[PDB]
Amino acid sequence: SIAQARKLVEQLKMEANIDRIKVSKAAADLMAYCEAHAKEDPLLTPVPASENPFREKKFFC
Amino acid sequence: SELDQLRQEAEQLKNQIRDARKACADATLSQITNNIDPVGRIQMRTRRTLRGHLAKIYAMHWGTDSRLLVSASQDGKLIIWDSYTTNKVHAIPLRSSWVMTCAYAPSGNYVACGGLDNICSIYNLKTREGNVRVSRELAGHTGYLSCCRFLDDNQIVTSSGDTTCALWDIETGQQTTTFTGHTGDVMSLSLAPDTRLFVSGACDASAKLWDVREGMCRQTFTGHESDINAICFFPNGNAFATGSDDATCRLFDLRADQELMTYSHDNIICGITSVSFSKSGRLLLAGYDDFNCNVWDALKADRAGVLAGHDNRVSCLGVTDDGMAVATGSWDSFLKIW
Amino acid sequence: SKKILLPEPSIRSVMQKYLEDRGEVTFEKIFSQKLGYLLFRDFCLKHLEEAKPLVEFYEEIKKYEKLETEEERLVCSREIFDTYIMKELLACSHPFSKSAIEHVQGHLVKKQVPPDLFQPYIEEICQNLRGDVFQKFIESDKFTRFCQWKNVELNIHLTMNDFSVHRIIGRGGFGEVYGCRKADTGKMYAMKCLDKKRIKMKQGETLALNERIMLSLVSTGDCPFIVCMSYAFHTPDKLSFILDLMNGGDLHYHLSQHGVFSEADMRFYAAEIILGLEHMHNRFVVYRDLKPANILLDEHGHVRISDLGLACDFSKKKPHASVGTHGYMAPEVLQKGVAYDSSADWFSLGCMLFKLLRGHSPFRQHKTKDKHEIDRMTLTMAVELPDSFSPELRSLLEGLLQRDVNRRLGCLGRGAQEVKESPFFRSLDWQMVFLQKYPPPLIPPRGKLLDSDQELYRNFPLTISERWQQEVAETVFDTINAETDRLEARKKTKNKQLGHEEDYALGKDCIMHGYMSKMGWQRRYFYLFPNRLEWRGEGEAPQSLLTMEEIQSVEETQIKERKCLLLKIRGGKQFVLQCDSDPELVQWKKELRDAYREAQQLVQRVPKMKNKP
Ligand SMILES: CCCn1c(CNc2cccc(C(=O)NCc3c(F)cccc3F)c2)nnc1-c1ccncn1
Repeated sequence: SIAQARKLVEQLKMEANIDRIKVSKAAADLMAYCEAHAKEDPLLTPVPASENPFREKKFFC
Repeated sequence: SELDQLRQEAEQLKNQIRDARKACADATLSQITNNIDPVGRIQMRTRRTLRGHLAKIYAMHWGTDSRLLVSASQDGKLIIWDSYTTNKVHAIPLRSSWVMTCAYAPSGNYVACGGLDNICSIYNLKTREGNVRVSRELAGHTGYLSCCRFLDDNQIVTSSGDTTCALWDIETGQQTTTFTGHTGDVMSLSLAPDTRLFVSGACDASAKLWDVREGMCRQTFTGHESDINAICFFPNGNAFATGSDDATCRLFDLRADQELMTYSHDNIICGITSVSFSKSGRLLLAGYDDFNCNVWDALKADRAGVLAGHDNRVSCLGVTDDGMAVATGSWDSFLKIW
Repeated sequence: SKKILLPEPSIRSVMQKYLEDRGEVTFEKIFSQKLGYLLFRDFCLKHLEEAKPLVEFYEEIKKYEKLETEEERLVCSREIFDTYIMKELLACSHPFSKSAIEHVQGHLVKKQVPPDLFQPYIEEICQNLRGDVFQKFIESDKFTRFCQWKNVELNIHLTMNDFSVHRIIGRGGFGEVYGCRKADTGKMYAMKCLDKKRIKMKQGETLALNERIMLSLVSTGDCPFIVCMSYAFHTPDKLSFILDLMNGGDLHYHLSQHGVFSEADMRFYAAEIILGLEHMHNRFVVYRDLKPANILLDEHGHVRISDLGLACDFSKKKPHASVGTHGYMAPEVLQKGVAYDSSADWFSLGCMLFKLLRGHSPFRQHKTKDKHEIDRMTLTMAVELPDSFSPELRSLLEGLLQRDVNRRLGCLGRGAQEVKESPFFRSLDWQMVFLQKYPPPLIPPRGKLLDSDQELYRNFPLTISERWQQEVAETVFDTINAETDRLEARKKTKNKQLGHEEDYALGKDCIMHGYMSKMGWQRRYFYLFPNRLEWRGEGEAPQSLLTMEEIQSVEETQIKERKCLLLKIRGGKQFVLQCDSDPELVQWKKELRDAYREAQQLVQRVPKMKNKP
């Protein structure tokens, strides 16, 4: 473990020096993203049954 | 002690790292989301059953076409299925019985798999001489293949019980980049949407993020109390979810450099084996060793629905790129589409 | 029913592992078995043109070994040297040492042609046969056929139904001898069938025990001059010995009809008896009951030494007890607490041969019960030699009937060779006595049930490989090979047109495969893999299985009088399995147990695969 503590120190030297953001901003954007893509999530917003391969679609290519 | 003289120094950085984050922790996602409407009882049903494997299913992965999927089983076979009809496209008998994982290349031209052979084997799905043949065996790891994902046809990333991950030039058949740091077997990896980054999750109960190109660990996320089994990227590329033996899923943010949210309940007592988000990221689907898959409101931490269709462990799942459907694989030997 | 039926070629998978675990897939071990030799022979002669000349050369030397005279050997040695030595050298096709070439040539130029002239070449042929060639043999059909044949052997369970009984031959103390044919091959044998009741009554359990043990110490090396054993087995009520058949009666019987024999006729019987005794004595057994009643005749009049029930093993622990018939025992034998070895038979032989010439034991002067006076004359009377006798005969008898072992013929020195070198036997060629070429003087005419005691008779059953393989080779071997080749050729042409299964065992990590049966019997084809046991009906792929993980244990058990494996499965569930043969049974047990213990050792190391709380 001689040079095991050496590289563990300088790994953290890197991990420490990134510029972080506030959580409220991070959560805000997460929330924003979901909201902007809710229309396009078929598990949240049903598509017509005839467009769904797993309910009523007939024609496939 | 030269090693002491750099151990407390490992602490005065591990504290400095807690500090900068605690300073950023001004609110919680649950507080920010406390206003928006609930998702409402997500009551999905089983729309297809895939029968064919003869023993436990350990892993599956959707093609980018949201139609074909590969599964991998204790029965020593990959099966590529067409979910729309239920037909099998290929049934691939493997050289080693002990496969644990499988992957589908974005192009649909290749599939990969591996297990205790410690090898990631790539299968050409369209041989010029119309056949399915092994086209490469990637050898280098000194432990078992636990997960793998193609960046493209000539590049793949692999996780392993030897504690490493690795990018491979498929042609050269070499590790173009190694990713060391983890102190326990690595169980899973997810590739960022831009495939410039990827996260990994390991039995050390930590998750890491890596620079695909520079080959370094940028950030290490902790909080779980036990093995991380599954890991999944949030669609926008700035967050990811993990599932643990500790009976919880957790959400981590890249730029906040910390955990936002924990999904658990006092009834849910066994480990998560698999996770992914729906297309919008609003839902987090997780698979359990209790035979169910729970559907969580990613934003509010509420349980939105359950998928109760399997008679043994739910071992894997995926959500189609088009968001149309979920696939659950199980130790009971069946996959179901929901 | 009666015909020998070989298992299918798929038996190779099970059988190869059985043999390999036992060290029996080596050139020495296979080459020196009769059927192994014959199958190795075909492979070299027909299917590899680099080993053709080697085996040809080998068989030509082996013919050479058996040439009777020195002149036949000058001619043949020269033919061999011409074809297999000089021509190959000129053809640059001679894979043999300079010393080999010179040993033979150096001898041949001096016209010295002993039967072992070509020994160095024998060892170098084996050297050239033993590597790549032997490996290519294993990789071929002919080893597949060896396995089929070996399978039948190691699964031999003899009963009475397997034989056909003709008529009686004699009676004895606890049982009787019979004439039998063996159904499958037709080979005629003698069946001695002693009864356990009478044995436990006379308390001669140590006797029957001795004979079976002495027989197996004797029944190797195809000796022409002892009645040898091919099998031994048991039934509810009796003990069988399947022995070499002799129909011509005994020399006691014939002495009485013919009367005393000439000096010339005794000689022939003596010659054959001496080679019998040489055989037993080289395997550390003294017969002890050498007498005319105990010598048997076949349809041509050649002789064999018969009942082994009083014979002794003198290798480890030397006998001292007086045993044998009274007018033939040795001074040492009668003496209380005195060790003796083979010396006993040499004295008895001298007694026995005098009886042929004179009608009575030398030491008996018509005394019936009185063993004592016989014994006292044995220990004082230097036997009186009639003037009728030749001086050659005289010294032979005087040599054999020495009272001290220190002097006797066949005792101090070199055994039977001292006898063979007597002037009495000086006309004989001993090679020719062995090969049975001397004409016989007489051709015979052509017209309280106990469950406890049963376990004393476990380890009685026995089959002598060497004996069984010769029976097969000389009878059914060629025709069954031809037949089961034809069977298989049509199996191939059937499968090729009925969508042949490109074998499901190939190109994976299958450990073993083969037929077995299972109730819930049902015959299915099984494939054992490192983490599971698949199985299938015919015309499909495996569509069900069992995992190494869910196997709790594997034991042998008994169903409807058969031996079958029992797997205890995780869910308190059971699984039962029949095999066709004892080797199959033994090998599945071992491989299943190996595989699940190793599989369950692995799964525990892998967090994704093992069970959780
Ligand atoms: C014409 C029959 C001569 N023969 C005897 C004679 N001995 C014999 C035949 C049948 C049963 C017993 C028997 O019960 N032996 C038990 C026994 C011993 F084992 C040792 C000493 C005394 C004794 F009574 C003994 N044993 N085998 C043969 C025989 C006959 C024809 N071909 C080949 N062998």
